[PDB]
Amino acid sequence: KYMINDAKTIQLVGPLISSPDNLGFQKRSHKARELPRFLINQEPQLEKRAFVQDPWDKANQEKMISLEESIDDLNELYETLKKMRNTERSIMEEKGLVDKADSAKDLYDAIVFQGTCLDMCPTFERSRRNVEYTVYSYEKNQPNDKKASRTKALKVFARPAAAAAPPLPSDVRPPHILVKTLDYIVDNLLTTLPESEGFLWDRMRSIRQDFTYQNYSGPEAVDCNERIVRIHLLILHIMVKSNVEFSLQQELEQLHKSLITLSEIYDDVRSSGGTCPNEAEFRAYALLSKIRDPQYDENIQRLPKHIFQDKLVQMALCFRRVISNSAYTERGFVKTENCLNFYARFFQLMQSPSLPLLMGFFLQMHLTDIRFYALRALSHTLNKKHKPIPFIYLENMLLFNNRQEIIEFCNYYSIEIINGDAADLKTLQHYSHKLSETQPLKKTYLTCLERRLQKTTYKGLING
Amino acid sequence: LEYSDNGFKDFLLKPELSRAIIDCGFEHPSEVQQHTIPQSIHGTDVLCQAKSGLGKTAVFVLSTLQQLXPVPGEVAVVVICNARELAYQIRNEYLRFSKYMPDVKTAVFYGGTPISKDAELLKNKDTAPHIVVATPGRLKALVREKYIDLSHVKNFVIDECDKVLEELDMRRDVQEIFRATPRDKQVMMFSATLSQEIRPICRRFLQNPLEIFV
Amino acid sequence: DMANQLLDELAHGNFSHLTLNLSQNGREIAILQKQLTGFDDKQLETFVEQHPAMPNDTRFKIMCTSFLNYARDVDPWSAWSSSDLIFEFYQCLINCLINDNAPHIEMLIPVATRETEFIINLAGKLDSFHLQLHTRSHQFLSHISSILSRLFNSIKPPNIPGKQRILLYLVNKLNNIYFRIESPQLCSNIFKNFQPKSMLAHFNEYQLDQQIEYRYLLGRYYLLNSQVHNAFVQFNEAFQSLLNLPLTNQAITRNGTRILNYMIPTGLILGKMVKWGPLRPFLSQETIDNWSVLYKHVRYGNIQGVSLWLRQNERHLCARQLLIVLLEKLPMVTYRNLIKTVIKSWTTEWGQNKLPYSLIERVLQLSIGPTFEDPGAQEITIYNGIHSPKNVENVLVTLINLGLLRANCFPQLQLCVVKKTTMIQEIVPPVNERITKMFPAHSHVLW
Amino acid sequence: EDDEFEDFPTNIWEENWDDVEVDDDFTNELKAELDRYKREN
Repeated sequence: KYMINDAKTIQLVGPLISSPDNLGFQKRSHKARELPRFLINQEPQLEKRAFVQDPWDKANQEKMISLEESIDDLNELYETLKKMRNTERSIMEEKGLVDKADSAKDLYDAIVFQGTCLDMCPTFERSRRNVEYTVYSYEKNQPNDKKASRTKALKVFARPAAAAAPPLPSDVRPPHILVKTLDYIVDNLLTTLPESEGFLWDRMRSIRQDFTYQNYSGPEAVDCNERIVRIHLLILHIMVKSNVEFSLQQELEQLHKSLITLSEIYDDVRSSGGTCPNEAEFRAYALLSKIRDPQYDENIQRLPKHIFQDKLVQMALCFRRVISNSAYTERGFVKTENCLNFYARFFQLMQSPSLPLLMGFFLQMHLTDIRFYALRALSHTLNKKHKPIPFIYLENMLLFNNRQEIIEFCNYYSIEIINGDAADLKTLQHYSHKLSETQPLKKTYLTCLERRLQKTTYKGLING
Repeated sequence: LEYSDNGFKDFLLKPELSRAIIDCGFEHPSEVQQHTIPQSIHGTDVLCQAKSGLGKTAVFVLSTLQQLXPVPGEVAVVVICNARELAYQIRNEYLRFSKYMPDVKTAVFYGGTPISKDAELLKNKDTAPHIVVATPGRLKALVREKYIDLSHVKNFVIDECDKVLEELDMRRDVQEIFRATPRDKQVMMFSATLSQEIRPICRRFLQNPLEIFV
Repeated sequence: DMANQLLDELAHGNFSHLTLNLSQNGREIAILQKQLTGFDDKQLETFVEQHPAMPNDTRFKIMCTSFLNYARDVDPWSAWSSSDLIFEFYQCLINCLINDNAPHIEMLIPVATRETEFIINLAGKLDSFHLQLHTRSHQFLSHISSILSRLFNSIKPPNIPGKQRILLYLVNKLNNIYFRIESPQLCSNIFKNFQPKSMLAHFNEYQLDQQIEYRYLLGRYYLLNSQVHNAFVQFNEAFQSLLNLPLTNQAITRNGTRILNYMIPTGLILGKMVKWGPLRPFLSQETIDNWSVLYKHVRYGNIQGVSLWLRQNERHLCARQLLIVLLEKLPMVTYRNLIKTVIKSWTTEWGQNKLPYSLIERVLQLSIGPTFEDPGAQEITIYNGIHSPKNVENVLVTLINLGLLRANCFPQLQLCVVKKTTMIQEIVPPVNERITKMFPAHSHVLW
Repeated sequence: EDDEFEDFPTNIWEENWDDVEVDDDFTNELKAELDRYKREN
């Protein structure tokens, strides 16, 4: 590739100086040199890309499917497929549809990957897990079936491994299948929650990986990442409501990691003159992901007016302000002046029917923190001889679902409780919501949101 | 009633380096990767300890490649390890990320290898490696024979420093090899386990480090 | 043999003809391009290598070759077509400057400063056409920042060496680049490492110009992280210096009004109004009226006025990364004045040390006025969604914790009691003293 | 113009602003509200 050479662009940019003729220069034809190494930009795909596969590639995938149907021994099937894969891999390398894992390309002619996995999960991948006995009951056609059914299996998130051969196009699946696969999860697997939280979380993480292999960011990639985030939000409320032990941190990390990836795609589409119809909603979740991070406040300011003035973003900004508390103490956190700490307003917003339900699920993760600093802040404005605060007043203020919930909260923070119905706030000693020795208090929810959820199906909520 | 007062796109990596990361799908930073990579690009020495299986090896490889300035006639960075098989893993790790950097050359060395052959490829301009990973025994012989010019060493990378520094003879070797390299450079070491006893020995040749211990 | 003359001049540290500004170098290049046309790149390399008096350093020789290569293929009629030569020469020039023992480094420093300000102008001019050039936005500038970042990292303290003379010059250049490419968080590395690299005994020993610009960017950096007090002390110190320079230059005035755009609202958050006397030359008369309206609302505690004013001035405030900070910090100062006004007319003059919540609610009803839940407004906006007159309890408690109010509240009795004193100073302390006491700022003097 | 600086070829703060009282319409309306409340009770 070389520097572009167009009459319009040359005229548009303009001459370097006023008049080369006066200085003594003479017009001269110059070779179109290669553009400098810093100037190369690899624009990711932003429009629909036609799906094409080699006739030998599709024939090979068809052939191994028949072997899977015919052969009954799992070990025999896995060994045969492995040998078939080795022969297939050499053909693709010579064909030029996959890197050789040792080549040195110049990034100008790098292979544009194109997955060809027509079914939900790669046929070789399904066979491998058959002998590993790592197939969940959901994927099997019947609970007693030995090998996973093609119509119901799913691809496992392949963790990066050292000295691992790059994936063949037969493994990665094309985007128009990923949309179909995600539609399978939404319709036929969401009701299995919360018993299948680890299964769905791993599988959805695989789906985003297939996009990364193909370096694809088209409308399907935006659509798929959008619904993945909404699954995490809904799956976030189910786990706490159902009270099932689950790795909360890995859920938030993937949720935040998806949001920045999704937000990054929005910028590229905007930079290319396109638009994404659901950008406003998913900018809002980005703000809520790190409530107390000022870096997310400046980013939302640089966005255009129509995005910044959308009610979803405006609602998100209101929450970020009312959560902002100056007394918020946390290791490696710097306090800021004149923070509102409007705990009372926050709980008035959470009951507002105009609040989108998914945002409500996101904010429940901060209920323990807000309630603590609400009680911490209130305690500082009471004289030493004040009577204990009755629980009825606190439940009205902080929206505790039941008297059993508040008593656990007071008991966790070593707040003295009087007569089983009043809290003596002057006995609070901790200035931080976190205790170094003790495990964090279990996440809770709001009965208003849970009651609201029961009036709408999962799939209707996820699609929008 | 009275008053009473009382994702690796936040670092601006090279386009070649980023695309190689994308094509591998490894777009999930670890906790150690989250903290060290922004620190690594600054050039500050880091003494970080991390658990096995967290992609510790790729952490410095990205850091080295991002800071790598490729000159045909010199070796940029030197990586020292004790295990031959681990060394081959490191080269394979480098090969994966060096996919879109053809000008980068990398070679490895180990004991029991024909030293003349290793010097032969180093002498050749075409096969001159910008990055070398070697055992302490072989590297010391190459340095003591003046086969490798270490005046251009920029980053000093050690894998499993505690294991190598535990052995006094290899402690002598790495100290001797460090002398052939200029003082003004970056020194980074990583290991699965880093006890308190080995820290002062590590800190002896480290200035203003970033210590992370598990 | 005109080229050979240039190399002899170049190899002796005389870089008079080594510049990318053709306005003062065009005639020499045209003669050079006439003589050097039809030469292979290897011929140019051999031309430099065989040339006597050339330092043996490879990096310096490469820079001379790149300049000769640049002169051969420069096309003045199209800056875009000539971009590759210019940026390649500049990167090699700075690369020649990295080593602190590079030959002729003493005379090389003025060239690098002279060239750097040229490329930034060119890079900004080119990046305005990122669509037509099939390049991502802010790509030329982003490349230069990486070039200077290598140079900035190369500065290490050991008579003033050439590099140390321009250490603050790089920092101002780098930070301006980072702010223009809309990545200000990258400046954090620059500020942390700025002091250790400098060999100056005290920060004030730098030129007064480069001090002011550094403070302005630093205070601007602090304001992004919502640390108004750290931002304010930098802005206030920076503007105090600027008043010493003569105003006849008419370029200081445009710089004086730039810092005031941030100093005025930041000072307001900390409860400090500004006299309009000394600031009359810097600010336009219209801007005085615009801020005066905000001052009037916030001095007398009118939440609706502050919210309406922010809505009116949303766009230009949002451009300077000010809307979010002002919308979050200003209300608390506004409440303090509002509570001060009611207390002064209720406790100090009517001898009642108890404030019922119902009384405060009536006051808040008049100040905040219509809100999101009220039938007047249906959609929730950042202006009418945060403040409601129902949260009387929450408004008082957040004032007491911040120290802006000295009172005790009784939730069960629906009233807050305050100290019975004729002088209101005891009840409501001055704003700036309390905020500064609670959030001490870093000293204005760096070192 | 843009916020970037160009090239280079006394107290200003109202120290006592809370102390001095300046009348305005809003405060007079606010004082009227307090007067009404006191008369009611």
